[PDB]
Amino acid sequence: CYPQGNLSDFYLSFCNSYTLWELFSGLCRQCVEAYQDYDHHAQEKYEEFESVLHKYLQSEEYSVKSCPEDCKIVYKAWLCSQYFEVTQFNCRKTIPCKQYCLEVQTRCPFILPDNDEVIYGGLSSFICTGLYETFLEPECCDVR
Amino acid sequence: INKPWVHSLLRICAIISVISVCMNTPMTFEHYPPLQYVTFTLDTLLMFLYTAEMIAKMHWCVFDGFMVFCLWVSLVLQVFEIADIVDQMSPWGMLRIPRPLIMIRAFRIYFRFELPRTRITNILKRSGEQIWSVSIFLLFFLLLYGILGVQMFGTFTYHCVVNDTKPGNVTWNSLAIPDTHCSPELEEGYQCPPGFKCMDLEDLGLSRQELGYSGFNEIGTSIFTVYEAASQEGWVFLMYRAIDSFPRWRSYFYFITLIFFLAWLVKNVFIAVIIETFAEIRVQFQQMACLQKMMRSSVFHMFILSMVTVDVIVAASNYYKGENFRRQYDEFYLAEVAFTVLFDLEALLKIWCLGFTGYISSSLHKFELLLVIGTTLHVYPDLYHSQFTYFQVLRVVRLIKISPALEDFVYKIFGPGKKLGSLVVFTASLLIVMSAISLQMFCFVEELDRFTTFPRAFMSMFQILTQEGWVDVMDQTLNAVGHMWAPVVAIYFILYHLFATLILLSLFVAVILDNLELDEDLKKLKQLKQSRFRNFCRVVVRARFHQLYDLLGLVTYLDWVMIIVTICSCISMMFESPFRRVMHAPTLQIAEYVFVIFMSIELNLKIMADGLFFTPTAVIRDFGGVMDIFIYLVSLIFLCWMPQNVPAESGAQLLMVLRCLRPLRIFKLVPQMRKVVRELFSGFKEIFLVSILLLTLMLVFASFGVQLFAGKLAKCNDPNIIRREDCNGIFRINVSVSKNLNLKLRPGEKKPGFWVPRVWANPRNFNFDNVGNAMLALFEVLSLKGWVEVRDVIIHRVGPIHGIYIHVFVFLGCMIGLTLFVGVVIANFNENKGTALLTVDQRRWEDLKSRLKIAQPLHLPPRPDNDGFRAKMYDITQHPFFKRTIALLVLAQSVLLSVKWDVEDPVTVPLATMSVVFTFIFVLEVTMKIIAMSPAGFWQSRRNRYDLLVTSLGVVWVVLHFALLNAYTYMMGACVIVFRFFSICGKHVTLKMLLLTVVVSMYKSFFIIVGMFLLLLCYAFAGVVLFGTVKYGENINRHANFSSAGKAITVLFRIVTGEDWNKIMHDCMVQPPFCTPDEFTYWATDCGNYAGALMYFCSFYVIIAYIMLNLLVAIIVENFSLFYSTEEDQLLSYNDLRHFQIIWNMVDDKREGVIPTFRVKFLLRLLRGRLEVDLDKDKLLFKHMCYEMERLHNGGDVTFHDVLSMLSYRSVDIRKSLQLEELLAREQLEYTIEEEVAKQTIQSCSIIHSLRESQQ
Ligand SMILES: CC(C)CCC[C@@H](C)[C@H]1CC[C@H]2[C@@H]3CC=C4C[C@@H](OC(=O)CCC(=O)O)CC[C@]4(C)[C@H]3CC[C@]12C
Ligand SMILES: *[C@@H]1O[C@H](CO)[C@@H](O)[C@H](O)[C@H]1NC(C)=O
Repeated sequence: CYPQGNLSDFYLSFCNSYTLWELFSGLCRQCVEAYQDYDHHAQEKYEEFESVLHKYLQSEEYSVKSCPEDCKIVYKAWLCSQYFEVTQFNCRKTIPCKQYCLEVQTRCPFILPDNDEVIYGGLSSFICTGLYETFLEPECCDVR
Repeated sequence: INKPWVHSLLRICAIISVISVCMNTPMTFEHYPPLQYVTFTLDTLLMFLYTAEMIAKMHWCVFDGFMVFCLWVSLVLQVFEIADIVDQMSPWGMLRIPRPLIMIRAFRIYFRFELPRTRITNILKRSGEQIWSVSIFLLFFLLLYGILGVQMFGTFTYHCVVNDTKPGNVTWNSLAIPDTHCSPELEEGYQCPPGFKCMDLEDLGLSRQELGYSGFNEIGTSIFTVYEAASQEGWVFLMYRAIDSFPRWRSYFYFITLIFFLAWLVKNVFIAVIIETFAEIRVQFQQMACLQKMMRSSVFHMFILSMVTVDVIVAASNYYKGENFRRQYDEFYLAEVAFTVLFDLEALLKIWCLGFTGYISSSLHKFELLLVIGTTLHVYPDLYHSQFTYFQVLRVVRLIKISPALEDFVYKIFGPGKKLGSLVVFTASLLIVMSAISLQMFCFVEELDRFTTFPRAFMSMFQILTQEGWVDVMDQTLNAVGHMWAPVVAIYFILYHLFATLILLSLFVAVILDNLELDEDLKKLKQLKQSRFRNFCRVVVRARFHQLYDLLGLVTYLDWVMIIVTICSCISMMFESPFRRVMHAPTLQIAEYVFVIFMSIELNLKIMADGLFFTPTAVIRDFGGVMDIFIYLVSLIFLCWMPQNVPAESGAQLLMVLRCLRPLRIFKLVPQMRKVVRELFSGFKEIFLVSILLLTLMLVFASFGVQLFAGKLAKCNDPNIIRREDCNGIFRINVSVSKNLNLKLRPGEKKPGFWVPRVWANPRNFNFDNVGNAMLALFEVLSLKGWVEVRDVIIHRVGPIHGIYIHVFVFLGCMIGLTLFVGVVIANFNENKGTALLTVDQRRWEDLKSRLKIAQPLHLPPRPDNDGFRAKMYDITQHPFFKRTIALLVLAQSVLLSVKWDVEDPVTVPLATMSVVFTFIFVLEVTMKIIAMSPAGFWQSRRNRYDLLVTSLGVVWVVLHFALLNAYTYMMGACVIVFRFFSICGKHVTLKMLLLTVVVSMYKSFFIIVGMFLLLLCYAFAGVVLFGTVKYGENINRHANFSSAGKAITVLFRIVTGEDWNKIMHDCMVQPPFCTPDEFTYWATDCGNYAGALMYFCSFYVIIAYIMLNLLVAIIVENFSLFYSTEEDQLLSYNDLRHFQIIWNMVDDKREGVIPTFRVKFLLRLLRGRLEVDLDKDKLLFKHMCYEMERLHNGGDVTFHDVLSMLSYRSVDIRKSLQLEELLAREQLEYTIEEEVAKQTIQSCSIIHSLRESQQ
């Protein structure tokens, strides 16, 4: 409960779902400042996602079960998991971090990608599984 | 040039010349240096042999001279180009634009028909005059809808941008995702939420090239947009933009009426014109041991066909497993090798038995040995799974021999090979020539990659032909060339599109139909060949009731009650939604209960009256009764159950979906709808055989795709990654903001997008991994909607060679395959109506009879004489110059609506005022007739009624405008101008005939439209219950939904036009992990239905587009020939009947319609023109006609129609126009008249009288 600005009491600024204990156990100036740099990069990417999502006027209609809140939550979770490929241990509720990917495409709207340098043919902007591949290992918190 | 080989070689060299000019391209030389010279090596040769060929003829040839001049010019240009003095990217290349036309010489000697070319000239005269008439009709409709759009819509430049945005700096990051239009008002159009503001993009220093071209700014842009929408290409999105920018009712009315009138009827008038062209062609062409015996065994044939089936199935069963499973010597390869050896032995044994001479004589065996040769080469490792695979997948054609019915149907519908073969050859040649012309026209324009090589130009022309995205090709080409040449380029593209869609695609339908009809020889010869409590129920069921009394007695009282109850239940079901269920909303159950209870009674009242089975008029006697009791049981079970929880993909949901078939009771309760269904299903056999042919084609091409495209369409969604190994991590993907705006990006600006995972996946809408995936992809391609995406994906991810695969199918499945449905439907329609076995002359005689029955005397009064006033003004009124001047004035007043009449705008004030003058002018016109012919006479014509109506409205508008002056007055004036413009159809003869055709087709099509609407309503209810809550996807958006019955109806109507229907289908197929499912209810989940969506959408599209939509075509093709007529040498012309009406009014001062039998001789003596009966040279015809009009009645005065029918009979060869019954009756009557006059002894008309008497 000491967001940096026992190492298991110091969480990151943006990726609040991670602790210095988890980072050092998986992935002090040396690595701490690198972790905060990764945090800043993830913050920038998530701010870009939020910029693209606020311009989606169909935010309160694309789904009867999902809202922009859960979409943003799961997307930030997935982004932080991709930036910190580590395993959490103090989580009370566990979830296979890869699952977060699915959650995104389950709770976020269908954003149409542009067709200039490639024809997607109805493919969404956010997809998880490829042509015949076993999607699912690390374990993260369930912040849903 | 006495040698015969020289002409063959010259044809070959003309083909080679077009081939060479098609290859003389800058990019082609850049990618292949040596070609740059080989081209120069060909022309220099050709240019000699051609030159030497003309001089040799000097010591249609003007064409040869001009073309050899063009060759010389092209060769000198290429000489200077190789010298680097003339840039290869210069417009000088256009010097070769005429060279492709040399291809005409290749197919010139084949213009030798079996008849004098005068017949061809006359046929083309007729067909071209009718084509010009229908083109003027289309222009009238286009101008009408253009002014309507300019007045009802404006410039769609109001978009929502982020709150704080100032002019000049509008960028990609300013618009919403996706870009949305809006309205500056507060209750009209779309209002975007907080954080965004509606602003005019054109005001923020944005060029129109960036915004687009389509719109309703002025008359020209509006007409362009209207013509684009008439092709049913990108009109729904225009409609969406309009609904966002302006009120909804405007867009709905406008666009739905445009699709109904322009995109359908007016476009079917061209098909009718081409069909009548073929009919006229037909008319003018008619006016003149141990192993030998076993081989022939039935078991061996069955065994060979079974082995062919097993072979095709095993070949198509090799689906994609994974990158870890496949080999070039797989088990499928060994099975194919075994089957190839088997069939090769099969062919060699046939040859050994029947000898190669007798074996090769058969066409089927020709094809079999060709397949043998092609497959024995395909089993070679280097050729396995290559373009040779075609041969293998053609083996299935052999199976066509198992069903003799399908074989004979193929032989029939494809008719003599020559017709459709020549049509295909002409299509290919014209495509090649137009592609070459467009190439040499745009091969040099920079930043335009659509005509940089001949393959791309051919692809562009083919795309324009298929109408899928042709507007995009045109827009790209226009943006490429400067705004100075943009108008001429647009005119060229529009002319090509017109000729390709309204002539060629119509020629295909015409050829298929003509082949589906018998020829006049066999038609003629075939027509020659065939010369208690039960009493109360009975009373209550069988009790029933001008034409109002006929309508009230159309059905029984009980059937009327059932019709009203069904309509009420349907109106109630229209209010059901995924969130307002009939199970939880009592107000919606009322109707339900009614429909059940009432229906029950009805059933019983009928059962107890007619039993159920084994009676003449039972209740469950037809399929209609079975459907009725099925609907009843479904409704009763649902009412008694009323499940409060309906899980998705459950039995309760299936019950709910089946409950949507209630509107089909109107098909059984209304006699006319029963007639529609019966007449449609009478051709189900031919429909089924055409479906089997299309399924065979799709199976062939799906097998090919699966063996050659399996797993090869997957790619990394990151365009920067190439290999599957590096397709991991994340990357910044760009989101699609707008595909209508061409807003360029700045050097210091980033496109809107966000970070996503890198994945190696196929397209969501199609793939060729299994046989089912490939079959569904090709079924979607068959609709020509989104097929350019498949083309591009196959050309990019697999290879450019395979661009052939997608282009042949689209030609055999769409230009020919789907045409078969049109032909079959129209032929079954004509057969049901009873005009299929009649020769063309008999059809024309029937049409003339109808036209003369609907004709009435020209009731215009005579020219006064007592008063110089009225006489002078009457002479001035009925002068053709005055009529055409008033027509030109009516046409010019409509030009005042070229700009939107607006109170915010000053340009309106002059225009309106100008129109006022026009109005006054028109008054005078009307007024002068009210003085020329007197109110009694002026009110005689029903056209003058409309004239006076609109003129009175215009006067009222002038008063209210120069008295109040407001927006409502301007709208009234615009409506008045539109009405007076619509009045123009009464000034033109052929325009009047064509609008009569269209309106009478709309009238006679009423019940077919009603049945289509009933099917659409059943499908709409089913869709609201199936996909009512489906997560928004590619095309399921704020506009396209199934949340309401109206939303479903509108999206289904859009689907009827095919506008991205497969995208909606794939959107409704969404399943986890792309949606959150629910185990309880179906209205609490954002998931779709895979198989449900497939069934729904595929069946709807098939039934509506491929079958019922053609029913309208037929009707048009009918009423067209019923109303449109041209001057002929065998029947009565429009000129003839107008002259007859004139002379009738001249000889009959009275207007009782009857003429004394002694005044009939006066009428005949007075009849001049093409109907003159000369008494100095033709006294016999005159005497016969007089005696006929005197005998028709025992001295009673005859009728206008009586004399008209006499002249009709006396103006055509009865033996070639009448049928057995009427021909015999008429010949008997005429010979009776003749011999009676003989005993009493003690020009078209004249020419046919000579025919008759001389033949006697
Ligand atoms: C059916 C008969 C009567 C006429 C059919 C026309 C073809 C036989 C000829 C005419 C034009 C020729 C084409 C002219 C241009 C090209 C492009 C040329 O060079 C490229 O494709 C470079 C483009 C690139 O790959 O970037 C390859 C040959 C090709 C396809 C030629 C293939 C053979 C074509 C289609
Ligand atoms: C997005 O657009 C930019 C142009 O600003 C381009 O460089 C980039 O490659 C695009 N991204 C993708 C994934 O195509």
